[PDB]
Amino acid sequence: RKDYAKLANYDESKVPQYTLPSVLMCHDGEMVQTKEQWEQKRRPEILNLFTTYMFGKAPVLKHKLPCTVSRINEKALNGRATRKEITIQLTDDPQGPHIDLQLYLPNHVSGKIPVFLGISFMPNYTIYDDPDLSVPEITDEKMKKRSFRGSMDKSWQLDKILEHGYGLATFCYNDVDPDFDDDFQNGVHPYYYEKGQNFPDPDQWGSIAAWAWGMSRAMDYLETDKKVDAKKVAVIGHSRLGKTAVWAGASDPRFALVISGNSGCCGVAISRRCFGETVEAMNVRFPHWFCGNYKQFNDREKYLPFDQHELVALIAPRPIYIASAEEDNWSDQKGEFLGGKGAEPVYALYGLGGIGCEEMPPVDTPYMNGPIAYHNRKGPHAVLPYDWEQFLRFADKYFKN
Ligand code: NA
Repeated sequence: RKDYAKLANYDESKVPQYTLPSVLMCHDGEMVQTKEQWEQKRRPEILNLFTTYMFGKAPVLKHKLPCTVSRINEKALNGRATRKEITIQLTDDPQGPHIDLQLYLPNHVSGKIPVFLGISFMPNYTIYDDPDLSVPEITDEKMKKRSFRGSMDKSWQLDKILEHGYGLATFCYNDVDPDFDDDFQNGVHPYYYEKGQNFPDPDQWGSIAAWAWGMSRAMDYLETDKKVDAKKVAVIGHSRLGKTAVWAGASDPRFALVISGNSGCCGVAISRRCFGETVEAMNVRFPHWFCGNYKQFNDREKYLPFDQHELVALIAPRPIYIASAEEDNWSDQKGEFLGGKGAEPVYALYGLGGIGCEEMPPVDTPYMNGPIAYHNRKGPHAVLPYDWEQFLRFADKYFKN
C-alpha cells in the first residue's frame, strides 16, 4: 500500500543521530582485541545474530546433493572455452527444483583456474551471446524465452573474465525459490519442513538465505571439479542478489573474495542512517526476503542487535569489493561506504589496513589497495563493464602473483 519511494529521505543533513553497535564488544561486555578472541568468541556471536534475526537458518546436510554434468563442450566459443552444464538436485524429489549451473573455463590455461560464482536474475542464456545455445523457436518445446541470448552481457563480461585467465559460473536465482511473496510455494523451503510445520519458523531461512544456500551448493560441485581452483572462488551478485552474495560470503568461509554489487539497504549500507530504502520499506514490499524475526525492526532501526558493518566484518580477513552507483541514491552510497569503514577495526586485528581514505571519495575514484575496496561510479544502479574492470583488477591482487 504505502509509497516509500516518495517518503524516503535523500538529504544528508536530515540523517538522524545514531550510535553504531560495537563490533568488538561481546554480549557479556568483554572487548575483543586479538584475532584469536574474534574467531573464538565474538565472530560466532555476530554470525548467530545475523542468522537468527535477519537471514534465517538454512538446512545442514548429511551429504552432498546429487548432481550430474549433463552437457559439455570442450570447444565452446570457437575453441576459446570449455562450457559445462551441471544440474544439481536441491531436494529429495528428482522432479523437484534443480539448480541448472552453467560453467565457462578458458581453454589454453594450464593450472587449476580461479572462478567467479555469480547468481543472476534471468536464465543462463542471457549471460552471453553463445551461438551454439541455439535451437529455432518454431520447433522449441522448452520454456519460452522472455529475453534474448546475451542480453545481460554488459553485466557479466565473460570476455573480460576469460581474458584474465579466470572462469565464470552462474545460475538463475528462481531455480532455488521464485522471487514472489507466495509462501515459498514453488521453492525449496517446503521440502525441508518437518511433518508438523507448514511455513518456516521465525528464525528459519527466507529467500535471500535460500539463494545464498544455493551458491554454497554450487561450491559443493565446483570444489570437486579438477580444473577449478577451490581456493580462489569469488561470489558476486547485484542489488537483492548483492545482498545474497555478501551473505553467502559471510556464512561460507570457503569463498575467497566477495563482490557487493549495489547491495544497498540490508546489504552493506548502514541501516541506522534511514537514508533512501529502509528496513520497513524492505520487509513490507518483499516479506519473503528475510526471516520472520527481521520484521520486528520495521521503523525500529534503533533496536537492531547489530548493523551492517558487522555483516562486512564477517568477511574478514578475506577481501570484499563494495560498489556504489552515483545515481542509485536508494541504496545510500555513503551508507554503503560506511558499512565498509565500520568493519576496519576487525581487519586491523589481522594487521591489514583499511579502505584507504577517511571520507567518501568522489565519483569514478576507486580505492582498492586494502582488504576492503570501494568505488562510487557515474551512472545507474546496475553492474556495468566499468564495475567488472575494477573487480578484475582487485581480484588479480589476490589470485595472480
Ligand atoms: Na537505507
